[PDB]
Amino acid sequence: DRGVSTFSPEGRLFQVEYSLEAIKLGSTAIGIATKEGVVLGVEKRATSPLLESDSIEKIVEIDRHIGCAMSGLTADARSMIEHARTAAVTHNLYYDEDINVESLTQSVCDLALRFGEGASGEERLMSRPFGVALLIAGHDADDGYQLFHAEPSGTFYRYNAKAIGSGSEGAQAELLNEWHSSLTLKEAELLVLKILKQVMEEKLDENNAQLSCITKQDGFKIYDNEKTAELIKELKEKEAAE
Amino acid sequence: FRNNYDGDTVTFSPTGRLFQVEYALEAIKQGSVTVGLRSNTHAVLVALKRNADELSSYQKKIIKCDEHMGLSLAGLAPDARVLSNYLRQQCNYSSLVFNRKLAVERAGHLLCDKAQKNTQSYGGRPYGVGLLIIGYDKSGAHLLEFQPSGNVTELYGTAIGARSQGAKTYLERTLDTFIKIDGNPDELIKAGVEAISQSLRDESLTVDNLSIAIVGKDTPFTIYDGEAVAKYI
Amino acid sequence: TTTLAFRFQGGIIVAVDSRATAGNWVASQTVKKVIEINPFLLGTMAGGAADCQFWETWLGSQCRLHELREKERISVAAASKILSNLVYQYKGAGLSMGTMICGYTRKEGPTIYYVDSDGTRLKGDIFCVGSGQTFAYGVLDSNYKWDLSVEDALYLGKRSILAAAHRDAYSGGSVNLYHVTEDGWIYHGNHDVGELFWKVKEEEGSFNNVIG
Amino acid sequence: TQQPIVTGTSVISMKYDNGVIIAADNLGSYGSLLRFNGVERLIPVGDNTVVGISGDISDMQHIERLLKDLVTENAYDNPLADAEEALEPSYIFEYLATVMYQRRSKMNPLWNAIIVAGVQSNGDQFLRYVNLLGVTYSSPTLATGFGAHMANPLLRKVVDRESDIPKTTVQVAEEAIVNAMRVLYYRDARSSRNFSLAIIDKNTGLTFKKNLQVENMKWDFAKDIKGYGTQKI
Amino acid sequence: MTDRYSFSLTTFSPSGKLGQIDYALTAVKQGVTSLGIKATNGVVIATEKKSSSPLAMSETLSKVSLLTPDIGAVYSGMGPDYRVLVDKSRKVAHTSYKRIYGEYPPTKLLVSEVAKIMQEATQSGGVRPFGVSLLIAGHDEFNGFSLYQVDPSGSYFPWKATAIGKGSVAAKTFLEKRWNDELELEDAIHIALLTLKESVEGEFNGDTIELAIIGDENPDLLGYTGIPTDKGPRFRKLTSQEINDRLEAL
Amino acid sequence: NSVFSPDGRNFQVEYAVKAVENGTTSIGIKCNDGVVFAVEKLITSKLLVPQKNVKIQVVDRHIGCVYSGLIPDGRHLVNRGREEAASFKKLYKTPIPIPAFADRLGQYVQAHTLYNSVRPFGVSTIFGGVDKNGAHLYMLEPSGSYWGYKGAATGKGRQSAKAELEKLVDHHPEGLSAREAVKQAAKIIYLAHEDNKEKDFELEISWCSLSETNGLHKFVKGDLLQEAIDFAQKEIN
Amino acid sequence: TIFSPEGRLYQVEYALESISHAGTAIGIMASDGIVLAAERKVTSTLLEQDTSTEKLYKLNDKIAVAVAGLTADAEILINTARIHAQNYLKTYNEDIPVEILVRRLSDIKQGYTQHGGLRPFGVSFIYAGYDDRYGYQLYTSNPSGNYTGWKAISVGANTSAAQTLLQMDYKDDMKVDDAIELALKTLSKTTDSSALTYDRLEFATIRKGANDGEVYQKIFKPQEIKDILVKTGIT
Amino acid sequence: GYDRALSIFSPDGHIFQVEYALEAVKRGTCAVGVKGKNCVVLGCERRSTLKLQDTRITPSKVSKIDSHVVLSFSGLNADSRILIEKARVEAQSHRLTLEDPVTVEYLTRYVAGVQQRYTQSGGVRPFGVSTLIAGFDPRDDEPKLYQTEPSGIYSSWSAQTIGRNSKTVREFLEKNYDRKEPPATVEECVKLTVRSLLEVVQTGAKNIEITVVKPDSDIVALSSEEINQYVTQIEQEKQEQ
Ligand SMILES: Cc1ccccc1CCC(=O)N[C@H](C(=O)N[C@@H](CCc1ccccc1)C(=O)NCc1ccccc1Cl)[C@@H](C)O
Ligand SMILES: [Mg+2]
Ligand SMILES: [Mg+2]
Repeated sequence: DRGVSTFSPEGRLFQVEYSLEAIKLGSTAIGIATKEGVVLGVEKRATSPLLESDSIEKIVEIDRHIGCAMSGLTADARSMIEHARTAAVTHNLYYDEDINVESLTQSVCDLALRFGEGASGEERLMSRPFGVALLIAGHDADDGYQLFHAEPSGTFYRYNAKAIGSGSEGAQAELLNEWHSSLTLKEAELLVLKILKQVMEEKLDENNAQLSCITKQDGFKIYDNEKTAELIKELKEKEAAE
Repeated sequence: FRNNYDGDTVTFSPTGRLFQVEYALEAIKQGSVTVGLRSNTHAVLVALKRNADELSSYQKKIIKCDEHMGLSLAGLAPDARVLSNYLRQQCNYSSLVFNRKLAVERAGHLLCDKAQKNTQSYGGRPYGVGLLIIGYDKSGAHLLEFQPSGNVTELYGTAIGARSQGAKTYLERTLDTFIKIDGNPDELIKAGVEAISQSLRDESLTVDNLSIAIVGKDTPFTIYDGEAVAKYI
Repeated sequence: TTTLAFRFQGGIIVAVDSRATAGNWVASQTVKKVIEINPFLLGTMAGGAADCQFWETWLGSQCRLHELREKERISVAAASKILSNLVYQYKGAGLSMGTMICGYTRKEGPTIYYVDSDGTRLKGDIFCVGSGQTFAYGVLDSNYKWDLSVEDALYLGKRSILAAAHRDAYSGGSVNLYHVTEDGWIYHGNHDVGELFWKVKEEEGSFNNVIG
Repeated sequence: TQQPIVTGTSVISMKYDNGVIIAADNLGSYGSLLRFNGVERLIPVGDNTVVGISGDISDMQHIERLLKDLVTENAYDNPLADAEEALEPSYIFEYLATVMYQRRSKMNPLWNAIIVAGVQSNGDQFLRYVNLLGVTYSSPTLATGFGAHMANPLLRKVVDRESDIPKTTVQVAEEAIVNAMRVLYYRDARSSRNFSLAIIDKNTGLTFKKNLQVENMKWDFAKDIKGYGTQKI
Repeated sequence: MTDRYSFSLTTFSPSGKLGQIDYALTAVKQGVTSLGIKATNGVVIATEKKSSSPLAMSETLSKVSLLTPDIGAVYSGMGPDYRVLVDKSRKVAHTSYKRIYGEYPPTKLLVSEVAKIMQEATQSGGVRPFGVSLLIAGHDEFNGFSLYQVDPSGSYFPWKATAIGKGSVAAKTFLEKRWNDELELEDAIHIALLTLKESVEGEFNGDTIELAIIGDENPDLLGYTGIPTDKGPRFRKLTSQEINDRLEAL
Repeated sequence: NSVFSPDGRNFQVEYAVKAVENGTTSIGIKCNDGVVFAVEKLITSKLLVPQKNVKIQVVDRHIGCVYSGLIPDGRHLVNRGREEAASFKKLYKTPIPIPAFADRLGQYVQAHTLYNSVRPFGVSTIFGGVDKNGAHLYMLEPSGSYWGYKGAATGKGRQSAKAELEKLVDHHPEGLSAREAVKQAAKIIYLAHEDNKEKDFELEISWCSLSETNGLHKFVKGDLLQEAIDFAQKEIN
Repeated sequence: TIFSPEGRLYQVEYALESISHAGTAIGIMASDGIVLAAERKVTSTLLEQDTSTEKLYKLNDKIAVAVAGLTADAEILINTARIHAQNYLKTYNEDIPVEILVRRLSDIKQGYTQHGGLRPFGVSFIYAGYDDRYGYQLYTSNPSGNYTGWKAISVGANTSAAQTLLQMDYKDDMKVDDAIELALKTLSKTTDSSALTYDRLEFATIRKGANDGEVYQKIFKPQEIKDILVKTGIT
Repeated sequence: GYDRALSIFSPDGHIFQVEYALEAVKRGTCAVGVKGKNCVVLGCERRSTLKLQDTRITPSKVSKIDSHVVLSFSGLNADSRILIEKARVEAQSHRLTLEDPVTVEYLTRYVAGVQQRYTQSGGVRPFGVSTLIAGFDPRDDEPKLYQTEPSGIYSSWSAQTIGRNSKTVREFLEKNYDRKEPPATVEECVKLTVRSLLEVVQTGAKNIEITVVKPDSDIVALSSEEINQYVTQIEQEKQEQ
């Protein structure tokens, strides 16, 4: 244990790789982009039955047109959300418009880079990389509905669908089979609920899993517990008939 | 000899080697292939974009620096962002202060000097990205190769990244032919797509796979992706 | 400039003129002296146009940030205090602003705060602000009653700005009208003093120092 | 805060068909003391540019050193420093205009009025003005201080608009400059009889003429002037 | 350019030892003997001038130093560490005291300031403790005569008599046998000389020994007359000849 | 770096010298009114553009620098030398004397052998020019050590280069012109390349001469270069 | 300043370890006063007793500390504590309440425990003070920055043995004279030396101004310790 | 001056220093909090080892952050004071700028951020502390209880416990706490809180301390005598079968 920004002989950054391991230990979060909106769903994973589950905030609003789901060391995500919200509001202040989803993501990934000490060139005010990944969903006029995966490595990919957290290997293979360009928002809602149901230890209900979407018309919405419950019914009845 | 001598960039090995730098060099070889080449009138970047998944975007390898200059990346992508932003600033400063387009050669020297400082400072790491820089300035077409050791060399053609040794040998073989593709953008690009093919254990190069860029005598630096590259496959 | 806001039985009336000046030169007759911060929050502008525009636009940003952070609309008390506190940091540097923050929340009811560049911040039911303030006050105060109908209270606001637009060289153009309720800001139109004056004279029989 | 001490008076200039002409006298004034007599206020930069400076002479000497350092700096790691990447008039100008504007913005101006004269590498005439406020403008004729009031009207009788430039020879232009210098010597109490003149031609290159003198002066009519009204003898 | 040891180099060991302070004290132990004896009307500090070469000129290197007109110091351990400590001690007497109260610090407080300077070298990042122990002898109006020891850790103790360095245990023993509270200064000087002879290998004379006293005021050393309340330094370095004079009836 | 070995050595600096030895060979020759600098440029591939990866660097107007080892470390040193030469000229008006400049670089290179947070430079630098009192040529090692030279060489071909240089000093004790010294530099680089005959090379020459360049640093190009190449090709066979 | 896999602070533990070798210091709180007694670290006949204070320090007119650990570390902290008391006096025109002073000092120690890579202060304090809110108070602070209040307490060597003896003989309705006795008896029983004589002790009280209505700190001169040592029957 | 990284990632993905900070909490005295229908009760154990303490003056574990919000903790006592001070400052600052006292969630979110920050800053170690924050939002009657840990994670709980043997008392609370029938009033809420401690304390004289929080800034400590009567009735009732 010598340095925090040391390369291995293979040419990988040690600490960056290990932070990616921390994300694998987190709750599952799934996002699906359609032409009618982008759905974001998460596993809540209460550590005890006395935990009040609705105090678990793994889906957060960034701006009316941008929301995000988190997985990993979730406390690390606060300052990332704060930066995202500031960047979006600041952009609207400077430019009388909504920030592009891609631009917002690039901003959050710039912030992710600022670990180390100073790095002979600029300045760094963080001792370690973030231990958390983000799924960033939104709409803008140029590129429509968008899903990005923001990693503590400072890279980000656009996805048609994406799973992060402890169940991500199984969920991603599932998403590979189920996703098609013609999906409705209702079909996406059901798929997220289905694939979470598969990978979760506990039995999925309206208290241990949470749903949200972002549509151009209504913006970013976190579905309340009554609405998801009714969508769970609909999934139970759909699968049981096949 | 490799044991206690690779903990930082501030230590020489008993051979006189800097292992952290050599390890950073190793991240370039891990990168997806990109090719650069030029004639007297134009310079072309060709890059094989890589996806994480079949559900994912293919990540960009080409960055515009000014109207007359841009680069392609192989290695750590966030490092390319840091270095291209610096280059965009140097390009900008030159225009604003001197009303002068930055010479591609000077861009090379500035990148070199920047990389160097990170091969000698405790607490920092070297850059882990290779870059190919094309541009058209007051002395015509130019291609550069940047290694994060700080070595920058001017070349008629080159390739960096995984399996790039094929493309390089190809270009070395075709030298006398492509150097003379003057006044013909489409032929020069064709020869670039030709070159990147000698670096495929991968497959067929698709419309999602391929990224091309051009700059030249009467062409600003321009990036082609998606449907706009189909006519070269 | 003339701006006013008053509280009555049925909420808040906000009314402003639309004249911009530089010295004696009339710069514009169609300027927006109300900023809609959110569906329940309004700001009025008097003094330096830039100072007002810039900082009340900024205020909107800070208010939106509160919504995201706390998952709730910002109180009128707190929105005004943000602007009050910023302006107080700048004290003596020459900022020039006379401002009212008007709106509704569940906890507060309809609320008006006056905030100026001296750093003064006051809660109250009736404020007139700007070079035309005294003229607006004259008409408003002598016809104000708590129990005014919505239609009457809107008219009193309208009539008070017209009064100031008439007498104050630095007011004029048009009246912009707003009503603030439970669900609250509703726009009640732009009213060009060109037509409004003659109309009001005709229908009301007032303005008798005027010929024709 | 700051005030000029030792000063130089007009710098006058015009475009002719193939280049530019610029002149300034050799005086360094100290208020109303004609203190220094061998002052060169024309500064060649390379062989395509002359910079003419009026105002505070200490600031002029500072600007000389900036110009010389700029030639040094441009030659660094630049194999084309005496060809394609030689300093252009427009580069030198933009640089100075940047310095002038920054210095005025910091409330610490360079107390000067400057004319950059020369020929671009494409053969185009370059003539531009910048002063202590960072104000810049270009014209077929340019002059500073008294020259603005007295030389311009004479020079504008020759080149009144853009289209007059192809019509104007070195001989005609120089004749007009030399004459305007005489007029300035008649009416400017801070002027000198000795001046330098430089021509920058697209075919001839740079001709720098030192130790020129106002000749052909009319003074004979002075003898007939008696008293200030009524006096007859 | 920049320090990469912004942490303490003196740290606690599992058993509670502060290693670097212990090791500094070992360096003091190998040092040439120095000592101090307090009398009723004076203090004497003494030490041996162990010369590095006979080509060297031992008068150009004083181990006994004036700190204020009424305060002197001697040491055992690393000479160069002493030299710089004396500079800082002289300076701190002025900056922290004389420039404030227009008079020189009393002995205990100056000792207190020196101790602080040594303590800091024990806690600050990137430094080793000082490799010295000081004996500081002084006078001041309200505390009379005093003698202090200061160690690498920053500890100080008031002594009637003590010794430090090489043969310190035997010398402390010889001093317990000889000291009493009725000693005049000349008696204390005599004991200082005797105690020092056991610790000294080679020649023992006014050229190889270094001795100074804190006695009464020397108006002849002041440099000026006319202000009656200014009476002169109490610190006095004894000459070679003065030492030899006392070694004859030894 | 800041670490002395039990017998007074600095292993890190000794290791830095190894990076230098691994470098391309470069030389300098002091003639009767100036100095000449030559360097071996390895042609890795036909793709390298000829004449277009210039190694020799100018400092101010009257100084040339060449180095072997880690090329970027050399550029870093030349940047510093340029700041150092500008600072001198700004205050003292006169262009920096070559010995003055030598010490500037020396002190800078030496500073990088004082601190644990820094590595020594991985270059040796041969530099010089003409000043108020004649020609001067210098060589500067990773330790900061530097002396004046009659002739100097560094890098892989150093031993054979030094042998050739030593012969010239014996056969011409009475000075030796700038025009000859250029020819002879091309020769010595060609002879030094013998080691690396597996890969092809390119020759770069610069000179600063009182009579031939008017005391300014100037790259040898065109016919003068070709004449020097022909001489070296001739005398190798 | 880093954590062990056990969740312990190495350097803090080792500082605490170092303190358990320092001379024992005892504090006892009675209804009409406080007692502070401490054992000097084995010395010499030649130590100047009359001008020596290695263990007992005055913080202001109403507060004192007994030290166990490095004296030089303690002087650093004492000096800042003295300054802190005067700042409070200047700000409020009232003497600093004892807890407020103790908390601040304990916070300074805590800091070294959490940031900066410096070693902790190898010091434990017993604070003996009076104010008009809690009357007589006794507190303790160690290198961790933790602090606690006590009716009777010891620090340094043999704290375990001294603590048991105090637990045995202590009673709430004690007078100061009874507390003087208890402290000296306890030190006598826990000493690692032949006899507890005057030359090996520092002793102090905080009473009621001899006869006034005020509070008085008596720091015992050597002679007085010798006298009080005979009175209690240890000669 | 010193900002070297001490909190870093392990090969398996954990931050060792944060994990070891949790260990420091594990060994600290137990603390518990349960919420009634119209109150929240906070209980803490005091160790047996030393009982010659002055209870008038010794810092207690329950601290008022503002007049409507309390904080208790388990772990390093000295570390807790830093968090309590910053939280108190933030409380006044919030009253100053928003003209309203903090909500319990706001105060918790703030304390948790401070904790988080000390896990990603050079030259600082994480807080060896976990906290229970409880009270009532201004003009609200719905009781609030939150838990924070060294990582900076926070959440709300009907009832929760931290410190040594918290596993046992959590197990007790999981069995005895009914969500649809929460302790109807103060008395039965206090009783359940004392019962849960009695699983771990083993004489529990003045060894148990209690604080009750009610709506509108009504916060009171309980005395020895008042606690005694609870412990007495508990073991007397729970004997017959
Ligand atoms: C402050 C400054 C610095 C440098 C140069 C100029 C200036 C002042 C520029 C000005 O006077 N602008 C006018 C202005 O603010 N006018 C004021 C009245 C004059 C004044 C009063 C007090 C301070 C400064 C200026 C106005 O119309 N104000 C009404 C108004 C109009 C539009 C939006 C908001 C508001 Cl409040 C605009 C309209 O061009
Ligand atoms: Mg009007
Ligand atoms: Mg050599």
